[PDB]
Amino acid sequence: ATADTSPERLAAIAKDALGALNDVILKHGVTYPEYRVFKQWLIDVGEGGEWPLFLDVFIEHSVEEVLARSRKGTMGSIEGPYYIENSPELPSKCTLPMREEDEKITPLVFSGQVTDLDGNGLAGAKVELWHADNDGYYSQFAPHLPEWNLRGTIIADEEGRYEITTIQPAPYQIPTDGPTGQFIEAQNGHPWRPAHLHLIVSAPGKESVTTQLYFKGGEWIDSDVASATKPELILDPKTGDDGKNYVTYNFVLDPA
Amino acid sequence: ATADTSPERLAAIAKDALGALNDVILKHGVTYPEYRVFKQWLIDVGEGGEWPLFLDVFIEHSVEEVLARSRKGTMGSIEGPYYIENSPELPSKCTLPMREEDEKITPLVFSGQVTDLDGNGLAGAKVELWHADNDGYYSQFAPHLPEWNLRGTIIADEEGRYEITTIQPAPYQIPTDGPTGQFIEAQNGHPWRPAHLHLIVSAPGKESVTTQLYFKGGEWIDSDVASATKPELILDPKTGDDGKNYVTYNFVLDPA
Ligand SMILES: Oc1cc(Cl)cc(Cl)c1O
Ligand SMILES: Oc1cc(Cl)cc(Cl)c1O
Ligand SMILES: [Fe+3]
Ligand SMILES: [Fe+3]
Repeated sequence: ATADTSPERLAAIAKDALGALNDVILKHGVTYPEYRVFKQWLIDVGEGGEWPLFLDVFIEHSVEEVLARSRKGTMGSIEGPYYIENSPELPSKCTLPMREEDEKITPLVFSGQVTDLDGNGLAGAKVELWHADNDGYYSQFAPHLPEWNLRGTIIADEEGRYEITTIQPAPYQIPTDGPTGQFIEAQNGHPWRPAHLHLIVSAPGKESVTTQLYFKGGEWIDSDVASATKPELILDPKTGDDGKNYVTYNFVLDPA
Repeated sequence: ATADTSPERLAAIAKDALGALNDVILKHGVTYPEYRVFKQWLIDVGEGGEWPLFLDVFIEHSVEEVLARSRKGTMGSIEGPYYIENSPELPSKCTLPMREEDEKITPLVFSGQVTDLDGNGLAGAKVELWHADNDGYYSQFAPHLPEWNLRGTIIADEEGRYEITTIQPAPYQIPTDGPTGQFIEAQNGHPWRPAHLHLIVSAPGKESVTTQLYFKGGEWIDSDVASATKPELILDPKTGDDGKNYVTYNFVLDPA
């Protein structure tokens, strides 16, 4: 990873950030024992490979909020830590890869259209979808799972539309024993994210959008540990006589 | 390391700290490329074992500043990362362990008295002294050095006094290639600490003081990268006809 940042912009960000943290120590009268625990915890975060987790939970929302200002299309949200590039391509009307066991969960049929800002549809738009299974696991972050379970890149047809059948994910819990979980537990917090689909939607000549979609009335919807939920991102699926849940949701992309 | 912190105090510190960092992202419009570099850097800090270095340089000063409020004795300063407990004991009038090569550097003769707050001297006071050599290396953090080079615990006599001969340390440079050095270099900073003695002074029934002492007119005295220098901590050694530098400095300890 690289960025264009000048020495002066970095100096300014650094002075503010560090000044901020020093101000917090002075405000709260942080003690030497607390400092020692803070130091060992930072070390444990790295040793337990949780920098992506901790930052995406506690920081990324502010980075998306910055990005949000320059966008007029559908609301974005954080990528989070579990995105994998180049998920296998599926047809405009498809079902995500899933195990037999996934197949016993009430189906979720997700329809809509990728369009531009004036409302014109888009040929060759791709919807990358990833989410957790009913157990709350992601493929490639759970050895039992086929590597593309509930992962795909859907090719939207000439008109910019898709019909993706999947399952509704379960809410996600940050493992309690890790440093991030330990951090949460020490302040009497909830290590939970509401159930969510992750999507990256792209089209030729267009600025891709990373977003998440949530489920009306679902638990933790009002207390996401990642501060990543937005009202505009909440789905209200309706159930069909096949007992399947149906939702339609359209994506609106900005120009590149 | 453990601390007594309640879930509510931790919650409050966390909300402030995180809120602070999020506020900085929003202020400066931190970008996704910058976030990715920030994430890989945090990972590199841990992989390069620099959490003690980075925190002691950029944070510890605020923790000592908090501690300073409750103390009426000599000014403290940060411990920094290179303290080692149980350095071998030496007599009230002693010379620190050093190599032949150290012995060609103009001697520093450091005298004074450990006393209480009303000015009474103290039997069985210990002055733990550690510092870098003329090359800027610490023993136990440099494989070529004898493990207690320029390290000792001096036993102050019945009256609370010592006469420690050593050398003046060189200024210390944070290695430029590490993540901390890289951080400094990216903002056009100086990776330098002024030359300094580290001392932990203790006495029976007394609250120990961690401090540092610096050298008047020495370089980086006005721009310590650790923000750890104080006016009260600056020595003005006088040179003797043996061409040795002499300084006297007294420690005043609080009750435990
Ligand atoms: O699946 C996730 C897991 C974590 Cl820890 C954080 C976010 Cl934002 C996720 O989307
Ligand atoms: O010897 C030192 C080295 C670093 Cl990096 C920081 C401090 Cl505060 C020191 O005293
Ligand atoms: Fe997720
Ligand atoms: Fe030092």
